[PDB]
Amino acid sequence: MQKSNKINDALNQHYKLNVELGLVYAHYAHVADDEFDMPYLGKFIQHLSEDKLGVHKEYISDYFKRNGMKLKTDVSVAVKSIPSDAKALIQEVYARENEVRDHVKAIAKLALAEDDYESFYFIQWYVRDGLKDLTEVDDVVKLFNSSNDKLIIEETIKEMVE
Amino acid sequence: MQKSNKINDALNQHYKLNVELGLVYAHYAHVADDEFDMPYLGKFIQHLSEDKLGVHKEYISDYFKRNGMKLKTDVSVAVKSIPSDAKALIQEVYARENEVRDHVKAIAKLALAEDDYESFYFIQWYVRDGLKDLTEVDDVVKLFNSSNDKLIIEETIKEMVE
Amino acid sequence: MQKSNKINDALNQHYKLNVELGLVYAHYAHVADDEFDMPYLGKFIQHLSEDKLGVHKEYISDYFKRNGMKLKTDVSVAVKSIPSDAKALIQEVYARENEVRDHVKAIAKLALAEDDYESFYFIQWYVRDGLKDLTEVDDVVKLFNSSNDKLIIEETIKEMVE
Amino acid sequence: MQKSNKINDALNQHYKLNVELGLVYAHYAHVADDEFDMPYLGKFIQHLSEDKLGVHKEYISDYFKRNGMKLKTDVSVAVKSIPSDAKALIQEVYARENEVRDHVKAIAKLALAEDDYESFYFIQWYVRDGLKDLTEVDDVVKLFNSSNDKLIIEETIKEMVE
Amino acid sequence: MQKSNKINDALNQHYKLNVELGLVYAHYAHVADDEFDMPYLGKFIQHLSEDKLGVHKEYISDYFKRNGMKLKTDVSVAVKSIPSDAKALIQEVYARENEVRDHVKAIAKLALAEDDYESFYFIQWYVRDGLKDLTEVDDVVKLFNSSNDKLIIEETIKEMVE
Amino acid sequence: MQKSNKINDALNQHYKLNVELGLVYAHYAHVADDEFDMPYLGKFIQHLSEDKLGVHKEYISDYFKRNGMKLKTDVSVAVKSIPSDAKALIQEVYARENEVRDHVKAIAKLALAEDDYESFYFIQWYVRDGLKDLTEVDDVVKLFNSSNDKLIIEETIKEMVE
Ligand SMILES: [Fe+3]
Ligand SMILES: [Fe+3]
Ligand SMILES: [Fe+3]
Ligand SMILES: [Fe+3]
Ligand SMILES: [Fe+3]
Ligand SMILES: [Fe+3]
Ligand SMILES: [Fe+3]
Ligand SMILES: [Fe+3]
Ligand SMILES: [Fe+3]
Ligand SMILES: [Fe+3]
Ligand SMILES: [Fe+3]
Ligand SMILES: [Fe+3]
Ligand SMILES: [Fe+3]
Ligand SMILES: [Fe+3]
Ligand SMILES: [Fe+3]
Ligand SMILES: [Fe+3]
Ligand SMILES: [Fe+3]
Ligand SMILES: [Fe+3]
Ligand SMILES: [Fe+3]
Ligand SMILES: [Fe+3]
Ligand SMILES: [Fe+3]
Ligand SMILES: [Fe+3]
Ligand SMILES: [Fe+3]
Ligand SMILES: [Fe+3]
Ligand SMILES: [Fe+3]
Ligand SMILES: [Fe+3]
Ligand SMILES: [Fe+3]
Ligand SMILES: [Fe+3]
Ligand SMILES: [Fe+3]
Ligand SMILES: [Fe+3]
Ligand SMILES: [Fe+3]
Ligand SMILES: [Fe+3]
Ligand SMILES: [Fe+3]
Ligand SMILES: [Fe+3]
Ligand SMILES: [Fe+3]
Ligand SMILES: [Fe+3]
Ligand SMILES: [Fe+3]
Ligand SMILES: [Fe+3]
Ligand SMILES: [Fe+3]
Ligand SMILES: [Fe+3]
Ligand SMILES: [Fe+3]
Ligand SMILES: [Fe+3]
Ligand SMILES: [Fe+3]
Ligand SMILES: [Fe+3]
Ligand SMILES: [Fe+3]
Ligand SMILES: [Fe+3]
Ligand SMILES: [Fe+3]
Ligand SMILES: [Fe+3]
Ligand SMILES: [Fe+3]
Ligand SMILES: [Fe+3]
Ligand SMILES: [Fe+3]
Repeated sequence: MQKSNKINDALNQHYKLNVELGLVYAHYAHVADDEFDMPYLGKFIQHLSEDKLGVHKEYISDYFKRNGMKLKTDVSVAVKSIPSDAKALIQEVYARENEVRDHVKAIAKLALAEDDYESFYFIQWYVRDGLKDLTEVDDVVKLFNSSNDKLIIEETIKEMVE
Repeated sequence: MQKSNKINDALNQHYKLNVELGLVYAHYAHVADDEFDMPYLGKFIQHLSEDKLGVHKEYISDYFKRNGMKLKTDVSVAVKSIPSDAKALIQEVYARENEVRDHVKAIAKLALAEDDYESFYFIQWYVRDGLKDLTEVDDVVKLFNSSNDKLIIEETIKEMVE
Repeated sequence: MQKSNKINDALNQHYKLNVELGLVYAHYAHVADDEFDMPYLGKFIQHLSEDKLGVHKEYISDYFKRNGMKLKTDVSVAVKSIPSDAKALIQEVYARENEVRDHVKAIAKLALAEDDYESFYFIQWYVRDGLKDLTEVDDVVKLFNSSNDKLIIEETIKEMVE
Repeated sequence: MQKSNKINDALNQHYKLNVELGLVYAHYAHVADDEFDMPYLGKFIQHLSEDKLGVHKEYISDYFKRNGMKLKTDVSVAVKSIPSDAKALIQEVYARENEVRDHVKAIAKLALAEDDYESFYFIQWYVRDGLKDLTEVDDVVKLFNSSNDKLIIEETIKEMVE
Repeated sequence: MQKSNKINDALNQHYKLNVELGLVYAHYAHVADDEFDMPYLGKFIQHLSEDKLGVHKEYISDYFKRNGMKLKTDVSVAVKSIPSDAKALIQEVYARENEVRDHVKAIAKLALAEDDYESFYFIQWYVRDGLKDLTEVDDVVKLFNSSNDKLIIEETIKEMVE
Repeated sequence: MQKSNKINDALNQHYKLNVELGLVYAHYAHVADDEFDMPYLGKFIQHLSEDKLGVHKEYISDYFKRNGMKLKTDVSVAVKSIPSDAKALIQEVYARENEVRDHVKAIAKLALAEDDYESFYFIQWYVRDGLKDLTEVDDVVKLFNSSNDKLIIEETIKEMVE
């Protein structure tokens, strides 16, 4: 029993990702209410933000405390352009959640390659939240192709959030 | 009724500060438990982190949604050195909370100078949380000069957090 | 301790304003249900009317009873033209609530200039209700640009009122 | 089935009256507490004010919404002289409530003359509130001829309001 | 962030004032029951005494603990003459509560002049208690001009205290 | 049945003492938290302060109201030096509570000498509170000789106060 430097770096990068995405989603939530007049779209994405800045980063920090791995905090993120409309906004959220699934798959593959079975298990939670969080977002992108009425979409989002 | 660009920038900078401090405190919380074997010191500072990354940044974003001001997300923070022991760790937290009070005082002074009375009011919450958050931290720094026993200090912190 | 005649006049004018607006909103509420077939738009604006004719005017009268200021009742208001459709109706409500914020800012500025700190405090409630009432109205004007279906808008207004 | 222009005007005038009286009573309530040191006399007259500015004007507006009549809002009222003492103050309230009964009797007489039976019924509520509101006021004017002690009168008013 | 010696002295003087007034009101409460046979007048003024010797002085001491200011305890007060009757007794209470409002206004003016925004906020509580406490007293002085019967006045005071 | 001037003076002096001590303890409570970082020591001494400024002075004032004795309010107290550390602080409290017992014994001795049996009884409460209050303080001074750890002492004080 030891501590894989390779897994430590991949998990430090995943920590980095969840902080930076969460800050982007926090901004996107502001825009969804403010500029696009879709307050419940904003609540959906703000909950995504609090999830990414919350248990997604805390589980890695907690995991490090126990296996002997070192936490690194290096965060750089700037929101320099915003998508043009609400549909693109949530389409962009979806693209980044698809990238999460990819990164999560790389960590499982590497944990097995390092015979780090504690780290393969730890990541099983992330293997699923990736699909769960992606479906939630997908359920929302669906709405924008089923209605042209923002208040219809908003009402349907409200019950997803409630 | 309008929108002071000067106040917008000062509040965007305060948003920036509360995100960046919160990420630093999140790291400092990890270290307080992991390296210094003080789990409740870590819980105190993690609650500080969640407060700074939470209502401190959300109130500014919510305030902007109503007065017409623009949110900017530009975050750069790297935790490159850690203090040597728990006392210095919480001493460093204190220094940064003292800097918050200074920044908050500049925004009140400027709001009056701009006759932005909605913004002077908004900041009244921050004028006080600055003193309240500073006292909480001060109560903890006190302990390290009243006992040389980490488990005594930890037990006293626990009831502050409970 | 005394009684600023200047503040007394500005507060008597604000009393005047809240009575006259409330009578206009009472009419606009009637029209929103009667002519535009939007009963919940009418309930939103009738609640605005009862608020302006209620605690907005009573707090000034109560404040005068305590600091020694004289109440004046001079009310002249006639609703001679109505906006063309519901969107313009609530757009017009918004314009007048923006003018409230302006007037409220003048009273805070003057209270400080007169070192009337009891009157600066009294007005802090109005500094915020101005923004709160303006956001409520803004949330409604939003709907008319997000849907072309009056019954969709009405249903969304209903839950704001409920 | 139609819409009597004559009844519409008489009911628009009654709307006008109840708004203007209510604004006068709102002032008289202020004076009864402030200048005459009779806070419960003020509460009695403030409740009269809220009643006149409330269901008295709302029932006409609601009635118009259903029979097809047009609401007019033309309000002019200025409180330029105040009675000399509390007795005269409530004596003056009484005189105006006696004038309400007269106006209400004219509308019933006219509704029958126009065979407007929906409007004769609507006014039956007002035929009685006129007598009820007049008795409440009369019960108060009674007190001022039964005691010369303002605090005795105030205590008796309090239980009428409670 | 620092500590204004000028504000410290003005707040130490306000501490001094609230202790000394409270001791005077404690005596005046004794006299109101003992000599003037008005036990509930005494309870009104004794509650004023406990308020001045209580949260009025404790909030300053608590405020000092947090901003770094020094408490001074220098108290000199002697009750060498008593007013002639109950009316004058409560008239004298009123005069001193009017002087509190004046002193409180000086501290707000000075806090702004020193850009001490934490101290301007702290004093906002006192800006209002000054008016609230003055109205309570004013409500009592009112009674002595509305009745010549001490037991009527006493009964009315009792429900204010209850 | 009469009124002993000698007892009146001794009880007026005891009133004086309990006011002045209470103001000193109020200061000492501030110092115990602020300078010595012992918040619960401060709560112990603040409760002592509220007791001395409360029922200790009120029972004398109430006793005077019934036997015909005259209350005098002559208070002079200045806290010009503070003890060096917490141990001395509570040691000083103890010394003054020992002086209370002495003064209380003089009043009992004098009441018997004057055959003032109502006053001998009144003082029986004080004969015991003197010993009770002295033991509470003694229990605290004990702690400072049983531990050298301020946070241990503080924790033990907390349960005495709770
Ligand atoms: Fe990654
Ligand atoms: Fe979730
Ligand atoms: Fe990056
Ligand atoms: Fe293998
Ligand atoms: Fe998730
Ligand atoms: Fe629907
Ligand atoms: Fe539902
Ligand atoms: Fe539904
Ligand atoms: Fe439903
Ligand atoms: Fe800042
Ligand atoms: Fe907190
Ligand atoms: Fe930076
Ligand atoms: Fe200015
Ligand atoms: Fe905070
Ligand atoms: Fe506990
Ligand atoms: Fe414990
Ligand atoms: Fe416990
Ligand atoms: Fe105005
Ligand atoms: Fe409202
Ligand atoms: Fe006008
Ligand atoms: Fe000035
Ligand atoms: Fe409002
Ligand atoms: Fe519902
Ligand atoms: Fe619904
Ligand atoms: Fe529903
Ligand atoms: Fe009429
Ligand atoms: Fe009624
Ligand atoms: Fe008229
Ligand atoms: Fe006929
Ligand atoms: Fe009525
Ligand atoms: Fe009675
Ligand atoms: Fe009763
Ligand atoms: Fe009764
Ligand atoms: Fe009763
Ligand atoms: Fe003062
Ligand atoms: Fe009070
Ligand atoms: Fe003095
Ligand atoms: Fe300045
Ligand atoms: Fe008070
Ligand atoms: Fe009662
Ligand atoms: Fe009663
Ligand atoms: Fe009663
Ligand atoms: Fe003594
Ligand atoms: Fe006790
Ligand atoms: Fe002395
Ligand atoms: Fe003897
Ligand atoms: Fe005691
Ligand atoms: Fe312990
Ligand atoms: Fe316990
Ligand atoms: Fe315990
Ligand atoms: Fe315990």
